[PDB]
Amino acid sequence: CFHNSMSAKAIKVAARYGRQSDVVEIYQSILDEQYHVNAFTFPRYPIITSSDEVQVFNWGLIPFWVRSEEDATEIRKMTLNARADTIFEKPSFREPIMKKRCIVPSTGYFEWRHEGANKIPYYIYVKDEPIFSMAGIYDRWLDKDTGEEHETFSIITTDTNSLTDYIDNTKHRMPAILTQEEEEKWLNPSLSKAEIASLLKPFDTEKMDAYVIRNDFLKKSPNDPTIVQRALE
Repeated sequence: CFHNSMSAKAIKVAARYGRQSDVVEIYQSILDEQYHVNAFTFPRYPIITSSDEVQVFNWGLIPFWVRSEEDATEIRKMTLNARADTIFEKPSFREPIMKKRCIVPSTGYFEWRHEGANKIPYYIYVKDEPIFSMAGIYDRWLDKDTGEEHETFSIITTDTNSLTDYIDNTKHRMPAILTQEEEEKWLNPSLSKAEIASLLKPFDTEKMDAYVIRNDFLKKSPNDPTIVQRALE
């Protein structure tokens, strides 16, 4: 949800979706092997769109209608995720889900289970799917006062399943994961409201897995492979 993982090379992400790597290759130094992608830094990230070229957008959706950059700063913090159940209604997301859907690639993500004052970190991934796809939306915003054009995205969330419900026992949210067979369909401009909604559901718990990692992962450089090392036993 707010802590993602992208342990693969950028060009490998392009290959995984059968798309061109020209753009992602340019920014490989900042995109390659990011074992921990912190949403709160509003980072650049590989994004799959209907385009033949993998795109690079910033995490934290800034709606096209925002009038001031000062406001864009605050709104950005509230749009790192987008709830599936009201996505067709909210002003920040109602136009992008119909016109600007995208895939947010991932190699897994982090969540903490609470119990007492203890925060236990988990690494959650999809079985036998090195790189899986999370449903997302993006938007473009022109800063009136800066002239700067921004392209940003949000990850869509859904209700939990057996596994994610035990791990995320305080918010009960999990990203909307798309199966491989729904990837290109999700990106079809012809999808109707019902069809889009139908693709946003909790993933099959049996296809996922997770394990407890180390609390100190948060203190490591984003490209440190040991970020996913299991708890020191």
